[PDB]
Amino acid sequence: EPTYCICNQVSFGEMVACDNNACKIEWFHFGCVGLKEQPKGKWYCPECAT
Amino acid sequence: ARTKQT
Ligand SMILES: [Zn+2]
Ligand SMILES: [Zn+2]
Repeated sequence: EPTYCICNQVSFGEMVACDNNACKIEWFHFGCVGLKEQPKGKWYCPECAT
Repeated sequence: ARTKQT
């Protein structure tokens, strides 16, 4: 049921969590935010780090 | 960064 990401879709595939603990979305599909692999260090979503 | 695989 829950939706995520900037695309407002259900979970699928590999997803990353915003490192802003105040993020209102938290989880993002890799493809939606241009990722190919897990970031090894910090990662902030396009809404938190515009 | 944290990730998950669904
Ligand atoms: Zn998405
Ligand atoms: Zn965020």
